[PDB]
Amino acid sequence: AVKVGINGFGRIGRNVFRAALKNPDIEVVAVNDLTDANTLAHLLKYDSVHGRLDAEVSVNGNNLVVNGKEIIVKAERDPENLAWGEIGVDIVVESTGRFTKREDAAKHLEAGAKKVIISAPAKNEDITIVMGVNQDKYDPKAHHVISNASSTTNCLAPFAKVLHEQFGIVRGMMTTVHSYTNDQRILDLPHKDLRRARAAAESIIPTTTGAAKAVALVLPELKGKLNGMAMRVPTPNVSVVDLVAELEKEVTVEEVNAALKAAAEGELKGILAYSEEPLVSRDYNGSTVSSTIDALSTMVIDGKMVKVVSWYDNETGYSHRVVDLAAYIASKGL
Amino acid sequence: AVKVGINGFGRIGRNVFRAALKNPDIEVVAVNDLTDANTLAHLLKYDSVHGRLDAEVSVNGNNLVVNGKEIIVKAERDPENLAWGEIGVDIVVESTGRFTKREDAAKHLEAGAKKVIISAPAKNEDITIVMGVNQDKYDPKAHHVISNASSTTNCLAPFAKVLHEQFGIVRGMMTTVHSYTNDQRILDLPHKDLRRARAAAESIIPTTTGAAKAVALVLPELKGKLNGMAMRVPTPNVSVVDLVAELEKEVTVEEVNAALKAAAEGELKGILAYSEEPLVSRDYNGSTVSSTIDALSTMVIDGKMVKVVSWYDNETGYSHRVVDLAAYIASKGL
Amino acid sequence: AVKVGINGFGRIGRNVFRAALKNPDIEVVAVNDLTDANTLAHLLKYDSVHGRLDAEVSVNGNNLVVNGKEIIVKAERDPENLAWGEIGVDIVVESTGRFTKREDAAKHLEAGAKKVIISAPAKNEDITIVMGVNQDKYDPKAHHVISNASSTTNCLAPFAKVLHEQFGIVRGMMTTVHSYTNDQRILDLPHKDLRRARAAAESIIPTTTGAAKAVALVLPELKGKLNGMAMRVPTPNVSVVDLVAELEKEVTVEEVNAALKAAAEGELKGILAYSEEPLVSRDYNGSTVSSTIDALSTMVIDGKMVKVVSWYDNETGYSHRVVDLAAYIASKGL
Amino acid sequence: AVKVGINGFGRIGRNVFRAALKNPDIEVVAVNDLTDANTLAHLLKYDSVHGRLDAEVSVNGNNLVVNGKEIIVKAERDPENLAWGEIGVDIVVESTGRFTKREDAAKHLEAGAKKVIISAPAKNEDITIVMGVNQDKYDPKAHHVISNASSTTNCLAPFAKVLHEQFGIVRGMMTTVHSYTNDQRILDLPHKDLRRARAAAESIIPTTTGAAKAVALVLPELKGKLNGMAMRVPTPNVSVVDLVAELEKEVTVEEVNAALKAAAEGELKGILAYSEEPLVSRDYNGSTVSSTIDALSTMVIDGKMVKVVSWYDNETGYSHRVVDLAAYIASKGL
Ligand SMILES: NC(=O)c1ccc[n+]([C@@H]2O[C@H](COP(=O)([O-])OP(=O)(O)OC[C@H]3O[C@@H](n4cnc5c(N)ncnc54)[C@H](O)[C@@H]3O)[C@@H](O)[C@H]2O)c1
Ligand SMILES: NC(=O)c1ccc[n+]([C@@H]2O[C@H](COP(=O)([O-])OP(=O)(O)OC[C@H]3O[C@@H](n4cnc5c(N)ncnc54)[C@H](O)[C@@H]3O)[C@@H](O)[C@H]2O)c1
Ligand SMILES: NC(=O)c1ccc[n+]([C@@H]2O[C@H](COP(=O)([O-])OP(=O)(O)OC[C@H]3O[C@@H](n4cnc5c(N)ncnc54)[C@H](O)[C@@H]3O)[C@@H](O)[C@H]2O)c1
Ligand SMILES: NC(=O)c1ccc[n+]([C@@H]2O[C@H](COP(=O)([O-])OP(=O)(O)OC[C@H]3O[C@@H](n4cnc5c(N)ncnc54)[C@H](O)[C@@H]3O)[C@@H](O)[C@H]2O)c1
Repeated sequence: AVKVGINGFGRIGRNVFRAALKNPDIEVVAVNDLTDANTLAHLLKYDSVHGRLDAEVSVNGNNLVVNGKEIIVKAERDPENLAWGEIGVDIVVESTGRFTKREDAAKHLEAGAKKVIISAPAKNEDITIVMGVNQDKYDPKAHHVISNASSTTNCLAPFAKVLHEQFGIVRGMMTTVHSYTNDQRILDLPHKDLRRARAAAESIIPTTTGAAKAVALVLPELKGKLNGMAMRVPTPNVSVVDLVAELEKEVTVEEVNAALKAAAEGELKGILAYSEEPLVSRDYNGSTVSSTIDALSTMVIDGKMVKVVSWYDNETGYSHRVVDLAAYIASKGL
Repeated sequence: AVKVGINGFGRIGRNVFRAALKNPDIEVVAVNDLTDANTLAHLLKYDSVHGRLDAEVSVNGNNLVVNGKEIIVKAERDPENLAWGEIGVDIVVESTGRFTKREDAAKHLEAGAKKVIISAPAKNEDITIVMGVNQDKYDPKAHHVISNASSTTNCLAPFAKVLHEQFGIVRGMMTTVHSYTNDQRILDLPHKDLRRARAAAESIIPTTTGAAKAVALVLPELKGKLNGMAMRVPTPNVSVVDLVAELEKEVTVEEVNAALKAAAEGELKGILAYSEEPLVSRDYNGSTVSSTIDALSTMVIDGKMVKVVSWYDNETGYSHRVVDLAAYIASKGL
Repeated sequence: AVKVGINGFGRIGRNVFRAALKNPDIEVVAVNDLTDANTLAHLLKYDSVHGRLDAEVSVNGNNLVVNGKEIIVKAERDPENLAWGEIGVDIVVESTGRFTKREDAAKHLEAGAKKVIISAPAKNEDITIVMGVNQDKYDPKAHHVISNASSTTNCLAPFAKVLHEQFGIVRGMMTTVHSYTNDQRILDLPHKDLRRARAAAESIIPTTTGAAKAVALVLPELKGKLNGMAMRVPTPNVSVVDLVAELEKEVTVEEVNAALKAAAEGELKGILAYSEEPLVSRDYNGSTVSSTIDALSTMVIDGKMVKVVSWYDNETGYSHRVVDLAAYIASKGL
Repeated sequence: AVKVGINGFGRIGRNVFRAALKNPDIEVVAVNDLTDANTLAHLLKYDSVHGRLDAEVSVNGNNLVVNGKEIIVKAERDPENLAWGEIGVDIVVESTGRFTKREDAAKHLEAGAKKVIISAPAKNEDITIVMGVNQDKYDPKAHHVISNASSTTNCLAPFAKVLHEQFGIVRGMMTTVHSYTNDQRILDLPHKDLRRARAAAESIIPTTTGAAKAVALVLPELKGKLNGMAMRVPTPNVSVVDLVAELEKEVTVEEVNAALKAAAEGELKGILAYSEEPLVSRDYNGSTVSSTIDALSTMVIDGKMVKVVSWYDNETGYSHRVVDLAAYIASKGL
């Protein structure tokens, strides 16, 4: 139905493309990057993390062809030259990681697009949305540049919503043991973050994250109640959130998990998941939900301090949420 | 001075041997394992984690020779046949990981040894000691089988002591992002812990740990105040403790770090360290201290919740503490 | 059809089971290992290398239930106590790694089995077979303890066959950059092979291999003409054979690749495959063929020396060849 | 003595600096990259591969201060704006990776430099040199832009020299199982080489290499006789050359190894080394030689075909050869 365009056909760009294939309401008709159709086609066909694409892929002229459907391939470094309007693209997924500021993301709008979804925390966005938590705050009339937050926030926000509405959160701190990403470095190179400058596959790398505070963006009641950090480790994909929080009401482990399980089977079905299996990160590769509670890890002290651990395929979960948001926005009128 | 014997010449056994080379008060005269002198000599000479041994190594007869010093090599599976007494071994470092129960560890005593140091949490030990925290509780007259706890507890205990004596700990939870060890599995094999059964270098593996509760063994005041877990990740060595705790007194980040830094330069010098550099796990390989505070990671909410992150070379730090304990015990009289 | 038993439900054991699900001529009614049905069921369902098994898996008291069918679980360290005869098991896949010698493998026969397939190079086996190369040499009346060779031999033999019949091999040498396996070590531990004693996920590890020599067991004409080595590297699965050989007939790269391709689309279809894609090891995880030619790597000098590179999923290709062999052996009468 | 400048303070840049500290004939007075003195100082002090630099490192306003000496830090993306002449820099090590073509490298000369050492295979260089093989061909009056070849060529050339002079090489093919480098990608990203575009730490990655052909630049007699490929694997450093060659003279493994050993203890000492130890890649990290023969791997068939395996720390060996070359070039007059 709605024509979509992806700017930055990378880990998120391609994952989003695959998710879109499952939703007949959104049609990805064009992608943009900094290489040729040949290369983008080869990357989409063979993925080191998610395997071989289950569809026919070819190159026709200077474009891609997926299961007979033709996808326009652009290679414009400057978003202003994307002419999205010219080909009827209404929604643009900004996943280059270079245009998180509104002044840059808005270039897609000048190019003819109607809505822009920044696939990451943003700067001066009209609004930040986490599906299953605050999509209702989206306002078609004023929100044109939207942020889908980070995968980490998308994992924490949902169960943080549950703990707070069910038991009340006084304060809490989190740590996300996160798989390395392309923002890091192969072997000790310059980086604004002296931590991320170090060989990604050789160390446990502590780094700062705003995912905790960003939760306040979608859950205002929690402003100033959370903070945390990240630890990048030697895994190519799949991460996990570890939250330690002080609760108002007195509770037991069973209660906490019971609340989380009910929410996952209820109002958060498809967003929050609940597992009582003793699994590891590899088992969650391909997971489409935003957050799966590792129930066996639930822990409580004095009935006031709790530890909740949740899994998330940082590439997949988030990309599926991007498509949900794109469909949600389209259904609101363009 | 005191003759030492090492049972289980592995990651800890060999690391302990190297540490002993630096202390003229302890002399390691015999090691036992399940292989031949040739093999143990080759392992001691070339280490994948700590590099080539800086000393001359050879094999003479059925024994090892390190810088001209001869080390007896035994290959007795059953500790009772070690005849430590016959060669004058008074202290035995039990690092096979198979004899953590007192009934097994005591076999070294029947063999003629006077004291046994179990290099891990134990079962029914006469006492568990963490150097810099409770070595004063050691009683030469009644403590013959001693536990040096785990490397994780050795990392947490010291700064937990400081936070509690300085600000008072109501309760706290910790998570140790830990390098894989030989207790794990290369590729999905049977293991009592269905988590540790999974390919160690391919996933982030959540696992349970008693390091938090074990802190109570050396710091009785903290009984029932702590609990936590571990996450084994794809790194061959070096781990980090992440503690989230509720404090009694109201404090600031600067205060917390100031207290930790003073303790590291004071009463805990050589045990607790303090760093304000943005480093990663590889930078701590070879670290001899038990715990180095990553000050930049210190974080506080409402002046009541704090996050303290500390580094520890799980093999090296602990092994150096084993030698300290052996010397400490010897100085108490055998 | 013919009932099979798996002794050693490990990487090959469980992969052999997966393949058997697709082969109507064979049925797995029992497996034996050193643990409980709950551990094996958990391992069968969650695989760090091949993902979640696409089938119903549960535990029936003391047995496994896969897609309704009930699999009997044994835990006999001694093959002589398996009593295969009491459950009608005719063919036993010996994949423990401990019974590669006929004296030991033959115990399954004493236990009621009729044929034993050793999943690896063996000692004193009645015959060594490489599917697609010499299954014709199989003698139902004389061969009871059969070896399915190694996965490396299964990868090399098929195209070595093609090269020799088509151009004649004077002599050659190979190196297989092979993924690590459970025969190695996590962190420097005793091992008969001092190279394999070293941390598997940390180095490139040269180790000897008899795969090249073994080719002669299935292709007599190549006796004494081939030799090689292995290099274990930090990947969990998938390997590649690198053969450099002197040919009798003068050839060009195009002619060598054409012969390999024709053989793959002809007589060796399903056993040998041919690829002109610039792929990497991760791309062959799950591959069921025994050998896939990496055509872009084919090289020639003076029209006499050639380099042929072929990929292989050491777990899947081999495990499927084992099932193929079991079905073949059965079609000959037991 | 002669003042040197390093353009590109990366893996080779910083390793070249470490080696220069030990060479009295050369002094590094300035380095150029794309960041601030604080970033470079932090990278120089903490290395994920080679550990903490054993020296005093600090920042003096806008420059580096190593063991007292002050190093000027530049940040000019355009080599033409380096003004080496104004600071007396005579020799410049071009190790950015972006200026391997003479048209670009020659800019340093236009900037006041007298000689330029390109740390890699080059295009239109006045001459390519492999230390210990053909430095004699150097012409101070005609050669201004010199290439120090690749680390792979530096590893292969020295023993290829020995084999040819001693037995005569008819033809051969090599494969270098090489550690990943910064030229690769963290997670499937565009790259001219579709193989190198794939996650470096997740697969075995075949890639082309001109190292074998390049040998002819330093050993004319071997022109058109050698060829090969590379296989990038999941290790951060250290590589190994695997050469299979047809010899003119009939030989035994013992004679080949004896020749290699004699050459290592003779004319090629310090360049070529010989080892009879069963080591692994981690053992050669820090090795300063260009090539170390793994004698246990030497193999021969029909007394004519031989396989020689040699190790090399692609970062350290090469970087030291660069310093050696710089000192040599200087001893010839600038
Ligand atoms: N990787 C994760 O787990 C994850 C999860 C959620 C959100 N994100 C966010 O999504 C964004 C992209 O992340 P990624 O991991 O996919 O990165 P990536 O580096 O893998 O992909 C980025 C793609 O954008 C292209 N690109 C860069 N500049 C371009 C330009 N100017 N014009 C057009 N194309 C250009 C690159 O060629 C590349 O293919 C970031 O903002 C990041 O923080 C990442
Ligand atoms: N690895 C760490 O980071 C770490 C840190 C602190 C404490 N520990 C503890 O120390 C112990 C050993 O750990 P490791 O990592 O060195 O293990 P390891 O497996 O590397 O070494 C154990 C050694 O003991 C030998 N051994 C086993 N059974 C034997 C027997 N019956 N008799 C004689 N020798 C035998 C093995 O051959 C091996 O060399 C464990 O209890 C463990 O929990 C480990
Ligand atoms: N992994 C590969 O790439 C590969 C490929 C081809 C052939 N092989 C061969 O197959 C065999 C097994 O290899 P793997 O990788 O599956 O090993 P593995 O260690 O993963 O599996 C072996 C299984 O056998 C069990 N076992 C051990 N002793 C036992 C006993 N006495 N009785 C019953 N069960 C016992 C273990 O518990 C384990 O689950 C070896 O001979 C090996 O060389 C391995
Ligand atoms: N890494 C090895 O194993 C190895 C061995 C031998 C030769 N080499 C060669 O040496 C060169 C560099 O390799 P590396 O591994 O050190 O790479 P690297 O990426 O680690 O280092 C390159 C450095 O150059 C800097 N740089 C890039 N453009 C610049 C510019 N225009 N001006 C100034 N600085 C700039 C980067 O910031 C970086 O720090 C390559 O040509 C490579 O082929 C690498």
